[PDB]
Amino acid sequence: AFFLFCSEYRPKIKGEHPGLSIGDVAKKLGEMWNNTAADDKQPYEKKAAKLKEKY
DNA sequence: GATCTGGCCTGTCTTACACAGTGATACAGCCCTTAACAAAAACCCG
Repeated sequence: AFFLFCSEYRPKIKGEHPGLSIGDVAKKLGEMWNNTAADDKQPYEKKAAKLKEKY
């Protein structure tokens, strides 16, 4: 569920910060998705499951 | 009857056209870092 949350927060991260490296940005997004509650990634996980079922 | 001529073959003879090869440029595929979920299998006891 954290993968779709990271994918959805990547544009927010690029808007809040200019971005220096994709690796550090991805690490920070993963750390944030792990520190936040699991309910925050529920619609993201639902959209990921929908995209997996459609493809 | 002998001579000149239009038409059907025939062996070349130039050609345009399809490729051929090359250094440099441009797309176009493989790892990277979290990660919570998504699957494939081998083996074992019920």
